[PDB]
Formats: sequence, structure tokens, C-alpha cells
Amino acid sequence: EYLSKYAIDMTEQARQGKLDPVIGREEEIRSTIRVLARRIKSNPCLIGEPGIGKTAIIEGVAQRIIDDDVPTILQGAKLFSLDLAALTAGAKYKGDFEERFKGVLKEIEESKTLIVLFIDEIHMLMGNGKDDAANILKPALSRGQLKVIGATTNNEYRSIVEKDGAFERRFQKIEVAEPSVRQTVAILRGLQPKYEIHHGVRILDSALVTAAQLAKRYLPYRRLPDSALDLVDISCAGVAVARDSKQNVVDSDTISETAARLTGIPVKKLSESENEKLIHMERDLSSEVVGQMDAIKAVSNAVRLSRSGLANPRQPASFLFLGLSGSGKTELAKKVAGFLFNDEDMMIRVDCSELSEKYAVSKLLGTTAGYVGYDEGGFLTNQLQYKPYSVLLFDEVEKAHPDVLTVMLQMLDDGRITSGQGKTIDCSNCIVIMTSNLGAEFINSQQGSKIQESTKNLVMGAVRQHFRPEFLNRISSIVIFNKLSRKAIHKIVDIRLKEIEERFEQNDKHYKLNLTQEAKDFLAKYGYSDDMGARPLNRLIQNEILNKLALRILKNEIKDKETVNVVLEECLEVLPNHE
Amino acid sequence: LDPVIGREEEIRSTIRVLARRIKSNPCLIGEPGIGKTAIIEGVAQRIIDDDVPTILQGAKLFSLDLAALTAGAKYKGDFEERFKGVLKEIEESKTLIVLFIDEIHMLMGNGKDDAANILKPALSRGQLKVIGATTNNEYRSIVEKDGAFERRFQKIEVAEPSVRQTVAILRGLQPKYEIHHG
Amino acid sequence: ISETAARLTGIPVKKLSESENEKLIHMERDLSSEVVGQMDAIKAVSNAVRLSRSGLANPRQPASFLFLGLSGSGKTELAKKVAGFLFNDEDMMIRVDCSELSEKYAVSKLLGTTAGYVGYDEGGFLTNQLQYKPYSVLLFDEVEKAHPDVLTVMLQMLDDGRITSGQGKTIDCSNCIVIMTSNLGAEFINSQQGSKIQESTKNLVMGAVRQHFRPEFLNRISSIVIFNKLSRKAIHKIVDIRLKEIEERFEQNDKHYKLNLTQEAKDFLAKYGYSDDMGARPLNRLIQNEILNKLALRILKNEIKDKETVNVVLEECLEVLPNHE
Ligand SMILES: Nc1ncnc2c1ncn2[C@@H]1O[C@H](COP(=O)(O)OP(=O)(O)OP(O)(O)=S)[C@@H](O)[C@H]1O
Ligand SMILES: Nc1ncnc2c1ncn2[C@@H]1O[C@H](COP(=O)(O)OP(=O)(O)OP(O)(O)=S)[C@@H](O)[C@H]1O
Ligand SMILES: Nc1ncnc2c1ncn2[C@@H]1O[C@H](COP(=O)(O)OP(=O)(O)OP(O)(O)=S)[C@@H](O)[C@H]1O
Ligand SMILES: Nc1ncnc2c1ncn2[C@@H]1O[C@H](COP(=O)(O)OP(=O)(O)OP(O)(O)=S)[C@@H](O)[C@H]1O
Repeated sequence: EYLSKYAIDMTEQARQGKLDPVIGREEEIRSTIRVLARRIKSNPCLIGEPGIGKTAIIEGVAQRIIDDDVPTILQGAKLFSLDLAALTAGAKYKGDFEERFKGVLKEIEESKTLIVLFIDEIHMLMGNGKDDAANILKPALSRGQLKVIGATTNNEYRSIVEKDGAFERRFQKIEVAEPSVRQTVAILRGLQPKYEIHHGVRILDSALVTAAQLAKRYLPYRRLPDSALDLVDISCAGVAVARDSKQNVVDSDTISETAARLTGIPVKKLSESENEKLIHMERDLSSEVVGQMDAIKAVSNAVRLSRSGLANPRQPASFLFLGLSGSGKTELAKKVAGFLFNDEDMMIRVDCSELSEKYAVSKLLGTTAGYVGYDEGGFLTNQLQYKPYSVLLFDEVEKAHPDVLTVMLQMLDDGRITSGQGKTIDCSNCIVIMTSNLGAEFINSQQGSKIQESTKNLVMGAVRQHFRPEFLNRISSIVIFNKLSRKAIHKIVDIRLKEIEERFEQNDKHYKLNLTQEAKDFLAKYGYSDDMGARPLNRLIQNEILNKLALRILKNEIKDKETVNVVLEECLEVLPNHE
Repeated sequence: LDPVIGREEEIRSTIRVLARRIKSNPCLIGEPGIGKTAIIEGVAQRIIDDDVPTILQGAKLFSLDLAALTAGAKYKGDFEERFKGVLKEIEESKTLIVLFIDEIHMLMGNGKDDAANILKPALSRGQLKVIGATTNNEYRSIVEKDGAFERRFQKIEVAEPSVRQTVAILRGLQPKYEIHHG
Repeated sequence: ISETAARLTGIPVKKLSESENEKLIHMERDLSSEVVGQMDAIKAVSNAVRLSRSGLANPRQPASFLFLGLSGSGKTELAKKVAGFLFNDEDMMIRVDCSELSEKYAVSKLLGTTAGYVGYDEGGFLTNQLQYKPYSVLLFDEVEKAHPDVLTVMLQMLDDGRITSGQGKTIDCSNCIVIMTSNLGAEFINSQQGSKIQESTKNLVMGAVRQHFRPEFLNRISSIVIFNKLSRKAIHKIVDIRLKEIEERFEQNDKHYKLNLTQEAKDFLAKYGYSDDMGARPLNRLIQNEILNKLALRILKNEIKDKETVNVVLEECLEVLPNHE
């Protein structure tokens, strides 16, 4: 009776059509059967990554028995799935759980046709460093009795073997593999009617294909038999939800949207409104960043290329921004994040300006087991796992120690980067921007505005002297920022003045600066340092205007709508009815 | 319970996952202090107002304590019994019962083992829907060790709401504070 | 018995199928159809694979290579195509990011950490992969960046396949292939004195190797292999290959080429992408810069839905099918 209380009759579940129909995996199913067909230690075990179909194989075998597709040894056999229930019943009256366990084995053992016992999470039976693990399945399997099928993960197997020894002897591992995308789809097709029936939705074959493809590309941490199903099942659920208050059909687009929600990857949304945003991306960035159109275009291409799906799945977009300091290198990256997340600071930043090798590698990746801290991934690993397509910005990669840059070297080509604790993170479908001021050395030759021939040669000469080709050749594009022209300065001043207004927390403490009057000319004239980019503008605005404004505010001379003009420098007005 | 403001996508996504045939176990993930458990209660409120997908229409949502795990361990195995009991009561399906586990990493177990089948193979059967809640750090401490949980549960990213959203939230909660403080 | 063992260990060596004979005696043919030129590297690998598959390989020496060459010459690529062949899946490869192998961590990262210390997740990458997939190809990217202490561990691994784990177990990764890559000789290959790396230049490369790795390691590699700089002719073939891969990776295959200019475009790219010291990488870049980016706009603008055509611009451009929908 024990067997009916502490285990599930998997062959009955197969008989009743409750188990997912099993598709493919013939070598694996066959191997399990062949091992069960053994006489001594007829004890197979399915080992492999958590999502590859281990119990599906077991269920498959249950079906093969029901379907009369087994050896005469197995024909007429019954398969049970052992629960922990026998053990959960309690260790009250010391050893009784072992007796119940033994009772299960005894019922099985006494020739009630051939009974095979299967155990989920079988590593649990390694018990208390042996001891409580008792004789669980030990003399049983040793004598070839009580045929057992076990299944667990790679890591658990490692723990079983390591800690027990004897179990390794008793069990015959069978490796189970993740199916290919094509195989995955075939499986999905096989499962399709169960999903369609459950949800009450129709699934197009295109959708099934789509899910497997997307799963391979966008759910790297979880194996295809699961990941593809999550996309199918969830997409179906999506449709099922629509059916609650609103065409019950799942297609590739539904899945792609679902994937975007699931993974955070915006590439899969596919909207007409997106198209307009991307088409005019350059305009929007040019209204934030003045000039530097080549840089704007360079990035825009990365985004558009990625959003179209054309970007190579293994080549994170990668840019190196060379250019004269203050030309807007960091600023561009921020504005790109602005565009992509509606948040200039959403991006992941790596302050490479601070990277002495000894520490630098570990700061980005973290430690291996056994070292101080296991809170791995200071910056790259931890951030990449939650914001997998975000903009990753490296400030002054030029100054990073040459060795830490080789972490980036790897990151930049074929996604993979691994944590200190051993996980592949894979910064794949994302954008990487790196910065350097190295090129300033030649740009400051004042060769007009747009970078000229020779200037660019020297800039690239220097970058070649500084970084090894191994790195440079992995960059999608090296962009050299242009010098800002006085004309650019006029545009910049406008933008800056607008940002100043927008950032005011107190919506009264703002200007009506006569920026249409000589005030803009003053700023453009005085702030145009040929070689400090736009930075002098921030300083002039503070020295010429905001500092004075602060005083006007402190003295309560200001309510709102402050105005500015120039005398002989910038001068602020007061509101005449004030002190 | 306090009302939930915004977070519509989170509520929708959570339920959508619960609507799944198998492994219908969403988990909220994000930095602490962002409203993860608020979302969970938001779902409870949608259930009370019944503004939910068919699968939840008349469903219950329970928050599991660790008392199930820890309230006495003489007669080792009793906590396992507590879980088989609880999980069985959920499986009973008097109505649809969804279980919420706060601090979901707490069921990881000391070197697993204790973890038993607490919410393990059962989740793949379509019953015992579980909603989790964790942080990036906790998540890593579960996932990198269990493997199977990473598969069983489906994380949902939960963003820090923007300042704009924050204000809306504050307005929404304003009367609770005004009433409490007077 | 042999077949049974193959089933249990996964090792194809023991299957002995006739169909393998053709794939193996022609492995070079097929690798050369993926990797252009670089025949010595191709032969080097194929010989190792064949010794294993034919049952001649010595169990105490995992096959190993040290591939030297210019970046963009196909070092990583070859290894992947080989893994592709061996498993019918390039993702089966076990990879090591050697650039991450700073002294204090690298050993423990690959082998694991000893009992008593935080985390017993031994095996990080090597033990954990090797204990399940015995004949996986290992790939070490830029081994010259690994701290010498790490390279020392490889020396141990490269004989008897014996590697100890952090917790004291052995791996015995006998029947496998180990690929190490390096850019140390790039400085001499860049002399461009030839097509096939020239003799003598070859010794300069050995010089770079000998001054970086200790001899104790170097004489242990089954063979040190040097990739050739790519020739212009190679580039023509490479371009063709990339264009095919590009079409193949279009998972949403409405987005596909007819390409057109089936000579002219390829020649344009071959001409412009033939950078003497950057291997094939510039070809990838030109295609994105000159073609795919433009395609992205044609897609975004609803100008092209399928049947993509490239024209020469006297650069290159794409022709609109639907009229800007
Ligand atoms: N070949 C297949 N045939 C039928 N169903 C499959 C197949 N592969 C996967 N599935 C489904 O997707 C899952 C595959 O993995 P499962 O066996 O459920 O999980 P697992 O691989 O057993 O890992 P554990 O041991 O349960 S953590 C199953 O739960 C099935 O629902
Ligand atoms: N081309 C530009 N358009 C608009 N604003 C700009 C531009 N260039 C610089 N700025 C201003 O420059 C400031 C930030 O410049 P950054 O990009 O940080 O300096 P940089 O160009 O990165 O040089 P480094 O490397 O950071 S010294 C912002 O306050 C911007 O307003
Ligand atoms: N969107 C929201 N609508 C209404 N109230 C909210 C919202 N977000 C947060 N709150 C309130 O803000 C508080 C913080 O939320 P919590 O869920 O406690 O934080 P948390 O994200 O759960 O952090 P942990 O993980 O539980 S420490 C909650 O107590 C809610 O009452
Ligand atoms: N001979 C070749 N035939 C075909 N493709 C090639 C060839 N050489 C290089 N490639 C391409 O180069 C890219 C992969 O880079 P690799 O050439 O392996 O870089 P590498 O040669 O490994 O130098 P490292 O060590 O990775 S910097 C792929 O896009 C390959 O297709």
C-alpha cells in the first residue's frame, strides 16, 4: 500500500493522457530503457542542465510502456514517481521513515509485475552526509532489484557523487542534451495542441518557430525546452487575457511583444510609432547634441541596426569616441540613453578613469569562490543581468589599465563575459560606448571644425599606439568628435539655457533672460574656447548669470521671470517692486 | 491594505504569467523599496474587485510565512509535513489558490536539502501557482545554487518608478497618511 | 561494446560509422568552406580529430594547439567551426576568457575553490564542464594575457588530462581537444613578407612565443600553428561567406537578400575591406556600414519588405521596393 501513498503512478498518468506527449529524444529514451533492461544495478540516471527535458524523458518512458514500445522486460511494467512524502511523514520514533521507505521498497520488490521507481530531485536521497541516507536504494540496486530511474541537475550530481561515492557506483548516468532550435520547434509543435486547448487559442506555426528562435537569442540563462515554451505559453496566456474582456490567435508578433515584456529587449516590440522615432532619431539627438553629426549618425545606426534585428546577435554595438575634451562625448552617450530609456542615467556606467589592474579586473567581474566577497559583479556582471540591452558607458577607457581593457576586449566580441563566480553573463543585445581624450592631442591643432585628413590619421595613430589592435579591431566604429565651432556654440547656448530652466525644482525661480538679445552673443563670444569644447559655457553661465541670480534670489529681488542683458558684462535685473 | 497606484504593467504581467498552463510562477525582482510587495497586494485588490482574468475570478491569494518551515523542528521532517500539508491544501483547489512567497530566497534551504520539495516539482504540474518576490542580490544567491528554481520561476523586472510616477503614488497614498497622522 | 560505450560516454570515436569516414577524410574540405585559406590550421585540427576518431590518439595527450596569428585571421572562428563539426553545434564549446585570468583568481576560477573557503562551487568553468561533456573543445581566448601561473595549470592539464578540482577530485579530461589562441606574433606577421607566413618570420613568431611562455609549456603543445595573413583572394571568398551567413542569420526571413551585384558588390567589398593587418574584421564592418545600416533604414521606412537589392554608387546602396509606406 506504501507505493500508492508515497508515489505517483506515472504509467497511470500516461494511461490517462495527463503527461505531456513526449517528442523526440529517442536516443535518450532508448538509453534509459536499455539501462533498465540490465540485470545488475539497473539504475539509469538522467543528468543535465535544469531545462533540458529530464523528467520529460521519464514521462516519455511511461508513455512508451503504455504504448507498448518497450522490451518484454518493460512490457506490462508499472512506473512510479517517488515523492519525499514517505520522509515528510516525520522522523518521529527514530528510524520509522526508513521503515516506511523500506516498506515502499518491499511492496515494489514483491513481484507485482515489474515495477520501476523513478525519483525526482534524486540527489535529496544523499541525505545527512550518508547516515540518514541509510540504505536508501543501496542493497536494493546493488542486487539489481527495485529498478530505479533517477534524475537531477549537473550540480546536484556533482554533489551526490562527491559526497556519497557509492551512489556513483550504483547509478548509470545518462547525459541528456538541450535540443537544437529546430528540434525545439518540433517539440513545440508536438505540444502545440495541448497549449491551444488549455488556453483556447490558435497558434500559428510561424509562432512556434518564432518562440524557439527568440528563446535562443534572448533567454540565454534558461534552456530551450523551457524558454521556448515560456514564450509560447505566456503568449498564449496573453491572448487568453485579451479574451477576458476583448482574435484568439498567437502569431510571431504577439510572441515578439511578449518576449519584449519578458526580457526587456525593446527590439522585439516592432511598432510603426517606433519606426518614426528611429527614422528621426538623428533629429532628436541633434537637438540635444550640437554638431557631431557623424557621432550621432554612428550611434543612430547602431540603434536602428539593432531595432531592425539585423545587428549581428553576437556583436554588441561598440563605439569608441575619440575627440577633443568638452566636445560632448559623454554627453552624447547620455543623450542616447535619454532616447532609449527616456532616462539619461539609466545606463550602466563604468568609471574606467579609476582602473589600476590589480583591482580593476575584479571590480567589474568580482571574485571567485574563496575570496573576500562573493557579491560578484561590482559593475558589469550584476548590471548586465538585469538590464541586458542597456547602454553601457565606459568613461576614459584610455586610462584604464591595459589589462582591464582586455576584459572589455572579450565583452565587445561575441557577448560573453563571465563572472568571477563562474557564470557566463553575455552582454549581447546591447550597446557599448567607450571614451578617450587621446585624440585631443591632434585635434587641438584647430583644423577647422570637422575632423580633417591627417588629423584623423594622427588621432588614429595615437589610438593604435595606446590600445592594442586586438581591441581596436573589435570596435564597430571609432568616431572622432569634431571641434565645436562658434556657430555650434550659439546652438549650444540655446540648449543650455533651456536645460537650466527645465531643471529648476522651484517653478518660479526661472528666467525670461533676453537670450534673443546680445546676451546670447556674449555667451557665444566669450564661451568659445577653441579648445575646451562647451565646458566654458557652463562656467560662464554660472559666473555671469547664475551666481548673480543666486544673490538676487537671496535678497528676495526675484519672484519669477528674471531678465538679463549686457553692460559694456552680463547683468541681471531685479524685479523693481522688491527690496 | 494600501492601494496601488500605477504599476499596471506589473499587475498585468504578473497575472498573465499566472494564467499559464505550467510553471505559472512569476517572481517580482528588483531593488528593495520599489514596491514589489505593493504590486502583489495590487493583484490581491484586483482579485477583490474581480478585475482579473478568468483564471483568477474568485481566486485567493495567501502570503506564506516561514512558520510553515520553522515553527518547531523536533521530530525532524515536521516542517516538510507542514509543506506537504499546505501544498496539498493548495492542490485541493477549493478555488484557485495562489501562494505568495515573500522573501522567496528564504525557501532556498541551507544547502538545499531542507528546501525539500518545497514548491519544487509541483510547480511544473500547473497547480500551486506561486508568486515570488526578491532582489538582485537575493536572486543571484538562489539561482546560482538551485538551477531548477531559475527554471521554475519567471522573474518580472520591476523598475523604480519615475519621479512623475512617484508623485502620483504619493497623491494616491496621501489620504492614508492624512488620516493616520491627522 | 564500443557502441555502448559511445552511448554512455558520448564519445563518437567509439561509434566507427562508415559515414564518418567521408566526413573525416574530407573534414578539411568542409572546414575550408567555412574558413578561407588558413589551410595549415585546418589541417592541424583535422589531423587531431582524425587521430581521435580513428583510435590512434594517445590517451595521455588531449590534442592541443596553440594558434598564433593576426587578429581577424580566424583563430576563434576556426575553433568554432571545428566545434560545429564535432557536435553539430558551435555552442557546445567551453570557453575561457583568458583576459580575465589575473593571478589571484584564475586558478580558482577554472578549477574551483578548496573546502573550507567561501563557496564550494568548484569547477567554475573547467571542472564543471569537463565532468559532463568529456570531449568538449576547450577554447582559450588570448592565452598570452593569462597570468603565467594560470598557463602553468594548463601545462598540468595538457598531460594525462589530469586536472585536480578545488575539492580534490580528478577530471582526467583525456579525450578532448584544447585550443589556445594568441596574438603574440602579430608584430612579425605584420611584416607582410609573403602570403603564407614566410619561413624565418615564422621563427620571429616563435621568438615572441618563447619570450612569453616558458619552454616547459611550449614543448607540450601538440602543435603550434600559425595562421596566415589573409590574401586579397581570400577576402573575395570571405566576403561571399559572410554574405551567406548574413542571409542565414536573418531569423525573420522576409528580411533577406537577392543581393544583386553578385560580383560587383563582392569585389567592391573585397577591395575596400582588404586591410593588410586586420584580417577579415573590416569586411564585417563594411557590410554593416555600407549595406546593413542602409537596410535598417529601408526596413524602418517601409521601403523594403523582402527581396533586397544592392546597387553600386559612383559606395553602395539599396533600392526601394514599396514606395515609402
Ligand atoms: N521533448 C519533450 N517532449 C515533451 N515535452 C517537453 C519536451 N521537452 C520539454 N518539454 C516540456 O518542457 C519541460 C522540459 O523539462 P522538464 O523535464 O519539465 O524539466 P526538467 O528538464 O525535468 O528539469 P527538472 O528535472 O523537472 S528541474 C517539461 O516540463 C515539458 O513540459
Ligand atoms: N556638442 C555638444 N552639444 C551640446 N552640449 C554639449 C556638447 N558638447 C559638450 N556639451 C556640454 O558638455 C557637458 C558634458 O560634456 P562631456 O561630454 O562630459 O565632456 P566630454 O565631451 O565627455 O569630454 P570628457 O571626456 O567627459 S572631458 C554638458 O554640460 C554639455 O552641455
Ligand atoms: N506603486 C505603488 N502604489 C502604492 N503604494 C506603493 C507603490 N509603490 C510602493 N508603495 C508603498 O511604498 C512602500 C515600499 O514598498 P515595499 O513593497 O515595502 O518595498 P518593497 O519593494 O516590497 O521592498 P521589499 O523587497 O519588500 S524590502 C510600500 O509599503 C507601499 O505601501
Ligand atoms: N579565414 C577566414 N575565413 C572566414 N572568416 C574569417 C576568416 N578569418 C576571420 N574570419 C572572421 O573573423 C571573425 C572572428 O574573428 P577572428 O578572426 O577569430 O578573430 P581572431 O582571429 O580570433 O583574433 P582574436 O584572437 O579573436 S583578436 C569572424 O567574423 C570570422 O568569420
